[PDB]
Amino acid sequence: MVTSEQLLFLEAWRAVDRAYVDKSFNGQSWFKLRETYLKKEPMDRRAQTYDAIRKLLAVLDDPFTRFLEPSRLAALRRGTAGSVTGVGLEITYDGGSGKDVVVLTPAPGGPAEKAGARAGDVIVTVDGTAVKGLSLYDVSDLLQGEADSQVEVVLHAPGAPSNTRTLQLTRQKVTINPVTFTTCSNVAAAALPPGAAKQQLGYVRLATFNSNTTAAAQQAFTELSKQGVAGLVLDIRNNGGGLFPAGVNVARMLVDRGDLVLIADSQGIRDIYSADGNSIDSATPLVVLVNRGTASASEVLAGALKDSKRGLIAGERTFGKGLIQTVVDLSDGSGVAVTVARYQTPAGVDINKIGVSPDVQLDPEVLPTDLEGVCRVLGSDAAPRLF
Repeated sequence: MVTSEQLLFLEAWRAVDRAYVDKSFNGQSWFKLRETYLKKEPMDRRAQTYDAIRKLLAVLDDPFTRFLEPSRLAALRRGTAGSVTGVGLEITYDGGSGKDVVVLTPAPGGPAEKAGARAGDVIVTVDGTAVKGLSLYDVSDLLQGEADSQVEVVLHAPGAPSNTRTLQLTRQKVTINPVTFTTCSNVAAAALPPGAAKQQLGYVRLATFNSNTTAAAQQAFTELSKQGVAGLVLDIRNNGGGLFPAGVNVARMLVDRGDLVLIADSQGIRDIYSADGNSIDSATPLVVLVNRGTASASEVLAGALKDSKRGLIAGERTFGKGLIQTVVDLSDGSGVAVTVARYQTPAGVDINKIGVSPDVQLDPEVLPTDLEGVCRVLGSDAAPRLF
């Protein structure tokens, strides 16, 4: 009893049937839905088939698992770093039923940031258009405009739905500097590891994972190692993640041996990344600063450092953003955006759920990120007890 529509619809259910990270399918029977859908859903034109697929998708309750019509799967292939400007915002969906779009993290030194926008903030409206239930690609499309434009954005601090802040922001192309680093001298007793033969700390700010990150980090650890600093301070607060291989890369710069990250699903581990025995410094004491703005590849890195005992985790519990998606192409040029995998720390911890918890519960905001500032605080009498 075959149709062109049914076939397409089945490709879409299959993709999912076969790739979805959770084989309990939001506790639905994926196979029975198939039946139900072929039976009760109108698939007389492709448009209708598209709708049924969409419907089908939503039962899952995974905002990252979405259908892509051929236009977006074009528009989406590569290209938005270009002549397209935004407001230094990095967005994602909320905690439980995350209908909500939140600021993952605001681009450091970005117009949104320099305006009061913080990690955890809920995005209420962009230009008057509510954003709940909306795609990220869609939301980005509202955020995006051109150079010199403006856009008003209304947020609210998490849990404070009334606590509403409106932000009129000026569109600017925002490059995030991957890394910053310095040596801090005359560091205060309280912030120095226990065995410190020298009142120096190497501080490294690692703000994002990108194409430049690896080279910039190699630089920092190299130089700092040379300086013979007493301890290391890796600050990955408010760092959304980004390039995963860059995360491994840095992890392999500090960890000489051991697993770093596990990639798993419903069914068990799919992949594993381990150290290569090539670190830069596997020996200087290291404290890693994190906060709730630490996500994804930055959390992978946190868990690697932690589970390896390479370093202490200081600050506050990270994002809990551990899902990996992908796009499965349909025969007619459309696509299915699906979560196919999840990150786990070497110890078996599920990133997505739990997040990476600190060893040294600290008051995360203690340190600034600007260099001068950072050393001062560290040289202060009130310096934080990092280790």
